[PDB]
Amino acid sequence: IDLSRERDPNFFDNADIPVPECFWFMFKNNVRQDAGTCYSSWKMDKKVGPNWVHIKSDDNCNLSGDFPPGWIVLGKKRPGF
Amino acid sequence: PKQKIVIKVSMPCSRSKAMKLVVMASGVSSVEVTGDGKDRLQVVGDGVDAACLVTCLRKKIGHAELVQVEEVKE
Repeated sequence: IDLSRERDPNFFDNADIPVPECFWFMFKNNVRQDAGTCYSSWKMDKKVGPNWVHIKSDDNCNLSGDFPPGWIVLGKKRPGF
Repeated sequence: PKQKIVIKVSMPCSRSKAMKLVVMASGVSSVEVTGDGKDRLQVVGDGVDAACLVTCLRKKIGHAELVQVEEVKE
């Protein structure tokens, strides 16, 4: 997994709220399943395969949480943020 | 108190209809299609009832499930 080789998520930054600073990419057994946006220095709840995961983001979009086996969600700061 | 919720919805035409159903719900400010499969509705609003949305989408469109909940960082 090199996130520099991952195409951008299919994002929509709503103009009515702050732009999220992170891209997230979800993998099962190292194959991309989906991708999206989330805020840095923040938190979200995300369905990761069969489980709900509470995912914390740091200031560089490093993501942490209790992922089920086989699954990961990796973050990266969007260009210019 | 703004929220971003993402709901995955089986939308193979119907996407129109799903989006119409969501953008009309109480509290909803916006809905747009996201995701690698173009099948995640990204719903932004105040006081949005996810359960209600998922339920209606099941009734009217086809399988729906809540996949992301993020408070809007201000």
